[PDB]
Amino acid sequence: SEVRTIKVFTTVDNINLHTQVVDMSMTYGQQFGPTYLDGADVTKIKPHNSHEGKTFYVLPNDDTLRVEAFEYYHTTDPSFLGRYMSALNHTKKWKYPQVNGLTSIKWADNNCYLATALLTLQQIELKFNPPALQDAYYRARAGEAANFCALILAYCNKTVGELGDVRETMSYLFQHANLDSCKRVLNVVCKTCGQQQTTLKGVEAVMYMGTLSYEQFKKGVQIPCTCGKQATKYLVQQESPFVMMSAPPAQYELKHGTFTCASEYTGNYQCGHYKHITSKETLYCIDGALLTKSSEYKGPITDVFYKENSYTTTIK
Ligand SMILES: Cc1ccc(NC2CNC2)cc1C(=O)N[C@H](C)c1cccc(-c2ccc(CN[C@@H]3CCOC3)s2)c1
Ligand SMILES: [Zn+2]
Repeated sequence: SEVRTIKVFTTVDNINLHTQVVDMSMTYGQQFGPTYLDGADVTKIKPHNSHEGKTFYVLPNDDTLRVEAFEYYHTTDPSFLGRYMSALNHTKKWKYPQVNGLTSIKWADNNCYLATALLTLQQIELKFNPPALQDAYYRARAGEAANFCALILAYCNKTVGELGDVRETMSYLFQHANLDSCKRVLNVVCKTCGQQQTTLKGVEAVMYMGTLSYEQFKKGVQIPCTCGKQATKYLVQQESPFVMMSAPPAQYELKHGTFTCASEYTGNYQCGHYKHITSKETLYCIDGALLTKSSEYKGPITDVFYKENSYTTTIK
């Protein structure tokens, strides 16, 4: 039969595009392997006339693409791009509305934990290592968080419609960002066993699991010592742009101006709902596209963020 072809662009980073000639008789999958147009899988679909000019994503099948893919995503997981494209198909459909001057996500596909995380990332200082995140992030701040959310699902290995832990999610994001300059100095004191001082750098220097109160952490928190007689851990020094204090959800009261933002989780383990509370002129509770405003907030808080620069204890 007659041979008909169009020119298109393949890519892995939608930054470097390589001109290709495709045969309409054959499916895209036969010609380039797995292929995706805006997350849409066209691997088993024959080319149309409309497809001409358009940019398709493909798996790296040569050293050039593998090098290009690694530079953009700081990863070599063969499934990665398929998952990022799979998530993207769904994420584009979501509506991201600007709520209180910050981009958020109207609820769908259990996206409540992402919206919450996304609002958090707009309020704190974070330089992502991989250009893929840097780039999607910049656009996410502008009001187009589709790719940023898609990349987050691909990076966090989550499937659309599956709920996720906001702390676990942010832990992954920090692991892929520049926190090398972050430093923490915790002193532990036992009446029996003495004082032991430890230094934490990187993610371990901004996240903490067991209290929501930054001030409590500074005053000191009781922890079980090796001996079996309880000992007190307290914060001696903190160099970081923020800190994340996390604990199992409990009834907490947030006062205006004493924090940056918290994550409220209501419901049972792994099947709850997430709401975002921010401190500005007054307290702001952001639930999807819904916004509530109040002077005082009492709810089951599980994560609190606090902007910080340099802090040193006045203890001893
Ligand atoms: C949503 C989700 C997805 C995946 C995972 N898995 C990964 C963590 N490592 C693997 C966890 C999560 C989770 O539920 N994240 C909340 C903050 C949380 C964290 C810790 C404990 C609890 C609760 C225990 C009992 C409860 C009943 N409800 C309370 C009782 C008082 O107020 C509300 S919640 C919840
Ligand atoms: Zn001890």
